[PDB]
Amino acid sequence: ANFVSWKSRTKYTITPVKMRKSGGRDHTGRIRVHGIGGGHKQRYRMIDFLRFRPEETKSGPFEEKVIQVRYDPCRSADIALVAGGSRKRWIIATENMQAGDTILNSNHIGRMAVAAREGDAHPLGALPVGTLINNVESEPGRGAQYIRAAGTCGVLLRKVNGTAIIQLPSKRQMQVLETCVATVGRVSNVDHNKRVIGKAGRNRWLGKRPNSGRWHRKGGWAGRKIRPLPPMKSYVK
Amino acid sequence: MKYMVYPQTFALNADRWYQYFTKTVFLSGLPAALRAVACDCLLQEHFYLRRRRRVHRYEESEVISLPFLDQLVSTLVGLLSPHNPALAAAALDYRCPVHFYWVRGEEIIPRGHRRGRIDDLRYQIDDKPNNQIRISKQLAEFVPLDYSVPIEIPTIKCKPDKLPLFKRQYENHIFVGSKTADPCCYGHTQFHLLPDKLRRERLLRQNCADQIEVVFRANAIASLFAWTGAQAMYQGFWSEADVTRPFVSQAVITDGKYFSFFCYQLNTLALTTQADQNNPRKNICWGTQSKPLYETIEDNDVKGFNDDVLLQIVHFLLNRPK
Amino acid sequence: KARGNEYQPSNIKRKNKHGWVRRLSTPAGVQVILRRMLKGRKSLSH
Amino acid sequence: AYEWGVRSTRKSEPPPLDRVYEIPGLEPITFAGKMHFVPWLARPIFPPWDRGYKDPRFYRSPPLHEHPLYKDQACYIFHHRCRLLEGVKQALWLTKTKLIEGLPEKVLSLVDDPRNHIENQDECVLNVISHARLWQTTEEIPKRETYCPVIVDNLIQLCKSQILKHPSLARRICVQNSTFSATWNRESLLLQVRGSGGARLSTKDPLPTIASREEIEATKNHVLETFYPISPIIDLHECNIYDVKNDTGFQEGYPYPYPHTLYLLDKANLRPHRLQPDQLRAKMILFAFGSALAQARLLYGNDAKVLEQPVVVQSVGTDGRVFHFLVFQLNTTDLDCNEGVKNLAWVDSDQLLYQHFWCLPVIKKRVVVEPVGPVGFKPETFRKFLALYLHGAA
Amino acid sequence: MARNVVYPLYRLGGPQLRVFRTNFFIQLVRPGVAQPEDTVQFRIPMEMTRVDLRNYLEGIYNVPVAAVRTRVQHGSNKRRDHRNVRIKKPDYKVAYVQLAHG
Amino acid sequence: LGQIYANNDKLSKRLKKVWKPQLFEREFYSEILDKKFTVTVTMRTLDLIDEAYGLDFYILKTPKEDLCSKFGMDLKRGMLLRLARQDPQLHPEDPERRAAIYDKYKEFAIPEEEAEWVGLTLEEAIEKQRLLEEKDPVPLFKIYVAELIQQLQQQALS
Amino acid sequence: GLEEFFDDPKNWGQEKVKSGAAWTCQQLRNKSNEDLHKLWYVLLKERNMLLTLEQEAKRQRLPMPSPERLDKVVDSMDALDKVVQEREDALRLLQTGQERARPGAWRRDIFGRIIWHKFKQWVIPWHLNKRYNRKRFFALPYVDHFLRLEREKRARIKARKENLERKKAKILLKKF
Amino acid sequence: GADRMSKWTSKRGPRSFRGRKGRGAKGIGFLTSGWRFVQIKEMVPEFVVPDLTGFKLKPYVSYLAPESEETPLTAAQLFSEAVAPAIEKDFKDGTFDPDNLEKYGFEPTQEGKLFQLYPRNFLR
RNA sequence: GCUAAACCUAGCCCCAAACCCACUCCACCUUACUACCAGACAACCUUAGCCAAACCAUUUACCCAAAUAAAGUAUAGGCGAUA
RNA sequence: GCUACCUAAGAACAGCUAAAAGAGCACACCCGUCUAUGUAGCAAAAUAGUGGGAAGAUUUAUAGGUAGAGGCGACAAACCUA
RNA sequence: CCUCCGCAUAAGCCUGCGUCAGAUCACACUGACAAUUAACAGCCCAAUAUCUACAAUCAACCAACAAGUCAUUAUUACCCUCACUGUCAACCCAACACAGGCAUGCUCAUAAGGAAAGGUUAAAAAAAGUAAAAGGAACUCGGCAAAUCUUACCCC
Ligand SMILES: [Mg+2]
Ligand SMILES: [Mg+2]
Ligand SMILES: [Mg+2]
Ligand SMILES: [Mg+2]
Ligand SMILES: [Mg+2]
Ligand SMILES: [Mg+2]
Ligand SMILES: [Mg+2]
Ligand SMILES: [Mg+2]
Ligand SMILES: [Mg+2]
Ligand SMILES: [Mg+2]
Ligand SMILES: [Mg+2]
Ligand SMILES: [Mg+2]
Ligand SMILES: [Mg+2]
Ligand SMILES: [Mg+2]
Ligand SMILES: [Mg+2]
Ligand SMILES: [Mg+2]
Ligand SMILES: [Mg+2]
Ligand SMILES: [Mg+2]
Ligand SMILES: [Mg+2]
Ligand SMILES: [Mg+2]
Repeated sequence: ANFVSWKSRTKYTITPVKMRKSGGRDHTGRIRVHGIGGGHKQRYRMIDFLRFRPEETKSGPFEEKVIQVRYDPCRSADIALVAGGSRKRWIIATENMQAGDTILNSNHIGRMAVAAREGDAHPLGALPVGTLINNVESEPGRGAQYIRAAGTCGVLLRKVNGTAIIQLPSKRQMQVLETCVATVGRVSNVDHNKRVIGKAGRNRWLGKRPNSGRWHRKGGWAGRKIRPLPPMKSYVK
Repeated sequence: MKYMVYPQTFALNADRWYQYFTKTVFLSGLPAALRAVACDCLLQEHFYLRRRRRVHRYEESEVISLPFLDQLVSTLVGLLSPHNPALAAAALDYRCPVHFYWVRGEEIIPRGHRRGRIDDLRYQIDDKPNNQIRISKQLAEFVPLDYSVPIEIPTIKCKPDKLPLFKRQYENHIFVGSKTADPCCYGHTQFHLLPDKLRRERLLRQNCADQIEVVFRANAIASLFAWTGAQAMYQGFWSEADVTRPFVSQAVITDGKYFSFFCYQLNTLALTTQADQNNPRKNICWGTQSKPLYETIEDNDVKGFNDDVLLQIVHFLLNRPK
Repeated sequence: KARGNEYQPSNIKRKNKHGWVRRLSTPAGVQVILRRMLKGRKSLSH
Repeated sequence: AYEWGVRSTRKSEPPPLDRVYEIPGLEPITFAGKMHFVPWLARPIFPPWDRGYKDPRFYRSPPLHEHPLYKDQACYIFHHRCRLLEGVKQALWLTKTKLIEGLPEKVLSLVDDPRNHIENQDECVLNVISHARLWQTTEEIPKRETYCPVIVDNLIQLCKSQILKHPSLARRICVQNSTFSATWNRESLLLQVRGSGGARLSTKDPLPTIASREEIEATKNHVLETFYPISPIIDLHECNIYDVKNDTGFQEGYPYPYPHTLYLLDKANLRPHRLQPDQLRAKMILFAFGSALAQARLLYGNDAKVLEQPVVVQSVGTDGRVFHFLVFQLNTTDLDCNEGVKNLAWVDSDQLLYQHFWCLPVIKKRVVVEPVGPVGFKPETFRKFLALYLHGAA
Repeated sequence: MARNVVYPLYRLGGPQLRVFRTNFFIQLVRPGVAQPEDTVQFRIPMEMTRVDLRNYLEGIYNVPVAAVRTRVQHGSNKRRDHRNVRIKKPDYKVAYVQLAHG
Repeated sequence: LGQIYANNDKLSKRLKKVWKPQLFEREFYSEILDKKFTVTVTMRTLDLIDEAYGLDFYILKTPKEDLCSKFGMDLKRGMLLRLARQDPQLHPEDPERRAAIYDKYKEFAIPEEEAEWVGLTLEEAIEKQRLLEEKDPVPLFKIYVAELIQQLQQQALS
Repeated sequence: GLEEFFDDPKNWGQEKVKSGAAWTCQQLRNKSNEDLHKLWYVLLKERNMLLTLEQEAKRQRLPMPSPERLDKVVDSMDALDKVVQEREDALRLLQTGQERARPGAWRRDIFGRIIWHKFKQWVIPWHLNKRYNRKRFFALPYVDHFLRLEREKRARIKARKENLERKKAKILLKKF
Repeated sequence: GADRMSKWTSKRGPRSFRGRKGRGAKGIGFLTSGWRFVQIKEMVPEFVVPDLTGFKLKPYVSYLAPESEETPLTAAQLFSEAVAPAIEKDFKDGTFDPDNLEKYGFEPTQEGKLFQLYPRNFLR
């Protein structure tokens, strides 16, 4: 096969970039994932998952105006066009993010905790114990990989040493350094799990090919399994 | 399948062939502030307007000569609207199409499953004059319907396809520049700029001095026959119900420097074989040889402004309906 | 339905599929051309 | 952070170097002498190559810092494709301008008088609309890229038909393909306006001033509005390779040197490619400022001063259905500070000429609901168009 | 122009491509169909350009030439010999030269 | 690459087995060439170098069939040429060390003409010979000028 | 003009037009370069006339008056080409010592045959040329068996030709 | 199936295939902008045709001509008939410098020449 | 008496001997048989199975460096087939 | 180059109901329920009539991809050149 | 008298009902001689950086969801021309002058395009229709077919 990935662009932009679907096929052309194929043509709106990203030639905490809250085909969350200085970028909208707003991106860890306003990005050492948090990093400066889907929130449960422990939406505890940045609140579209597809055709519009007709006998894996909760996952060496 | 006819053509003696296809007799001749404004129009596009991009000479006929022509038409229509009160209500168009479709003559299909069968020879002129002024009332009639003209139309002993002419099958359009619901259906003066392929310099390099006037005449005959026949068919005249009054229109064709002036009079649309079996009406096209408007434009001044070429532009535009 | 019309010709496909450059692009295709020169064929590729 | 561009799309490193190049004293044996690659010999190190001669179709430009007009300070450039985030008030900050709602009473009064109207005016403008939107081409529904300049040209000619009544419309011309340039400082920021596209109503007579010197000095108390956190230069090309020269667009001695009305068109067939109304008004404001500044710098020098003779430039901006009208008065060229005399701009925004056009009959339930033609005509909008056209000669 | 010879590459700013002894050989052919009075029909090689037929006729024969058009005429491959192997009638170039000066 | 019998049992399955060496990346210093080399080696090469008392001794004593390395034989050629030319680039400022390390390995000194071809494969040797025998052609003008002059010398003698 | 594409009008339909001997290569060697250039154009105009006449003879289904004229003009220009090429070859061999005008090299191929690659003219060098580096001037080790089979076929054909040679000789000695 | 025995010409294949293949005429220019063709005069072959007024050589030779033995011209003959007089007449006078053969005609390099014999840069 | 029938020569087979084949011009790895442009990728891995063992599962001759002879011997091998 | 599924960028869908539709009637178009004819046939699966769908998980043109110890499958052990 | 065709483009094919001469269902076969002419179509473009949130649907109102097909600027570089190629036919894929397959635009209603009967007779059996007294599913596995145009209900 000849499969070049569309993920080729090297410069951040807010322009929607033309994507190329895969069909569930690898770079060898063979199916690796079953069930993927043929939805509506979708364009990619690049998301900046690093909220504390000062503009070139600037240094510290900075504010950005929320201009638009838009629909994203590529995720289950809404996205927010925000702008500060001479830069516009896409971020993940919080639950009550409205257009014309002002949000703060901060890197300051004070002696006191801050009154956590929803939508604002603060360090986990600046956040109070018990704050509903979204978009968290595992290392300082890695960017947000966790708590990103719609309506998802995690909880700051304990600030100990230079570490901040959190509850991930699978109810799993995760320990990181306090200098990691986390947005406050819940991700938008909190009723996304109450959507009704209603239609096999709507699933094909979302790009989900139907399930296989072959009957499979259930195995030993199949019954209900009450496992203990996994131990806390640490990213602090 | 119809022959595409291009008024602005590279083919030699296309005036004679177009005279056959349209049944036209060509007859040589015709049936201070203005100077300052014309010289301003030339020097605005040649010296003053600072151009960011270097103008290559392949682009000159589209960057310099075209804006000079429609600026000149706009200014000389606005300034002569006092003297001619119809030019105030006239409709000035910039690069609008003028289509005409007609049938003239028969052939017998030479090969294939349709061999031996009568086929009409259909032609379609597709034109886009640079400017065109369309009045709401028809102009006067130059010469009377049933004029004589002991001159005789050219004939060809050869298929129309030999003067490079090709066939295609597309939409048959008959348009004057606007639709049939436009109140301004009649035509006044058309303004044409010959393209960069058909320049005097190239037509001297390719041993076609004889054909400098040919392309002027051919563009005139094809363009004015197309616009004037379109007007007649907008009034509801065709080959089996011919024109009861003569339809006229004039045209200035230019290369940027040299200008020629033409007047056409459609007296017939009966160009098919059955309608032209005993038709004595012949369409007429009067015209003049090309003349330079200026000599050279040296920095900030026109050397050889010929006020006669302008007085002819002024008189054409000063033609009015009765 | 009725069979036999399985060849739907397309010159781009016939040159991309069984042409000289594809043949030389694989070593096995090189041996296909070598096998045909040894047999003495007048049409080594398409 | 996440970095854009995946490894499989990023170009690969060359193969690791043959070990014979690390063994000192050895002359490696390569395929350079065979003039063709061989898989069983060392890969040579070819020296860098240059053509030596200049081939225009294979040119390679110098690095950006080695360009002659390269400056370490940034000049922020507004051109015809800049779309301001904050729009009108960003333009007002960038041009040091006070906005006044509506057009001047001097202008709206030139047509309040009823001998300055056109004969059968409403039907003539309806014919212009119908020709632009229905009768223009062989296509059933003409597109915006055709109908918008057609409607503007035909409105200009319909207004130009009043040379019977006013024999001072003969000192005008409508220039296309004209480009102006103007550069100014603004809170230690270097801004440039490169104005291109549209029509320039060029006249021999300067437009008369609108506000008295008492109103001009009364502008010294309006604080320009700021829009934190947005930088005043959010959507202007940050250029580093630029020149600073004023340009009216016309070499010296042009017969029609004064800007009267800039005609700006939003012709794009697609709504994302069309400007929002606020952005279009902002573009008109900065273009009128650029023309006025270029005139002031041409005639009065590169000095910074409150202008003894203010410079008036108008602009009409449209997409073919909605119109906006602007009159701009340059009262100063001392712009680096936000305090003192401000410029003035009278804006009549969002003036419909017609609500809708039906190019085909609307036949619902076999009865013609909507007839063909314009829906919701506004002769007040046309009267404002004529007033701006007859400003200066009526 | 010439057949079956390598042409020297031209780099911008270089000498004129000059041929001294051309191996281009043409035939004046009677037209099969009716043609205008200014048209002369030729059979020319496949590698001869209309710019070079004009230059050839104006340099060697001093014929003023106004227009040149060319087409490629296909020869039949339908005919078969006694071995059922198709015999190819060749392909040639036809050129229509419209004379100058009337 | 070989086969085996399941559990040392000839009446069991014959299966395919590949036995690979333990490969170690390590750095070596060559005294003759004065350069550190990072080479993937086996624990065998390490002892074979310990028994040789040095990397240079291992390279210069071990022949091709036991070196089993194009890198090893190119190293042997470079080392053997630095020795043949008494290269004054080995420690250029310090000829006493240069002489001492050259005297330590004097026993492997071969002529330079027989050292330029050590470790060359046949394709590299064919290219070497072609490059040294290239010889752009001489003009027959010069040839016939020499001929005319020799015959005119004979005529001038007569 | 075109009257030079046709013959003399008094020769039209004369069923035989006499001629003269074709130019011999030694006579063309006696003449100089400029005269050989002019004679090339004289012979070129004659060949164009003769080819025109032969095509019109085919058109009218009549014999060409004398085809030996066309054959002899082709021989004359072949001899002229030979003379000019010999003069250039002699000067090239004198001045550069190279025996061919176009550069080239003996190279191998993707098929294992040894070929005379004639060089092409390029503006960029070969290491930067795309298409040139796509071409393979080397045979990978799967070509040697086909080379051996090709040699064996050539040996099977030669042995056949030489056995028949001897069989034919014995049949001749049987008759005589 | 398709015909794989006839010659592949530009008459076969789709539009793109037909326009991209030609018939072997050499190029006389390049393509730029809107598929616009720029003809370069120096890439157009110029026919160097001599004056034929006063020329005594006709296309055929008279049959009353003496037969001549064929003698292909060699580099030895060219040396003996072109530069050998100069070299002999300069040696007998005694002014042959064996380093300046450039005066006798020798071209050291073929670069800088308009008609280079190797590699050949001139048409027939 | 129709259809027919007859026919000796193309050539071929096995050996012997002997080391076989590549630049008229031009074109040809791109869609080969294409005058003419910024690249670069690059070769090396034990055959297996039919079959025989009257199934099959370890096993089951495959030129490897002039004849002969030692010798179907020593050896090997579900100590069987066989080697 | 058939077909199964996919990628890229395309195209088509009259009229009526209701205007909300993997909505109904209904062409073109896609399929193939039932019957008759045909059964070395027009056809190595067709014809005539009758039918299912026909703005949709639709139909379809072009180029590309996945290859046999495999691929692909809304599982018929379907389809991967009669 | 039929017209469910047709005329173009695309794809495919590659001289395959043009002229002359000639033989042996009924007279598109063989050889020769000719022809398709560019404006339609193909064949495109200097670099580096930089820019590009606001569907389409008559785009207006209006409602959406599955969230979409069309945009630059700055600074260097840049003189020159109308080359090359496709263009025919009764045609392609199905072994065939095959009742099959075959994309798009117009005409879809004809100005294009075509012919169901070699001549006769008028038996059976068979095919395709049309009409049929009285009856009206009695037929048959079954209202299959045909004709009408039509109710209610199980199981899945
Ligand atoms: Mg979404
Ligand atoms: Mg998705
Ligand atoms: Mg499921
Ligand atoms: Mg299931
Ligand atoms: Mg067995
Ligand atoms: Mg047995
Ligand atoms: Mg439906
Ligand atoms: Mg339905
Ligand atoms: Mg399926
Ligand atoms: Mg099942
Ligand atoms: Mg089953
Ligand atoms: Mg074109
Ligand atoms: Mg045709
Ligand atoms: Mg008919
Ligand atoms: Mg019949
Ligand atoms: Mg019968
Ligand atoms: Mg009955
Ligand atoms: Mg009943
Ligand atoms: Mg019964
Ligand atoms: Mg039934």
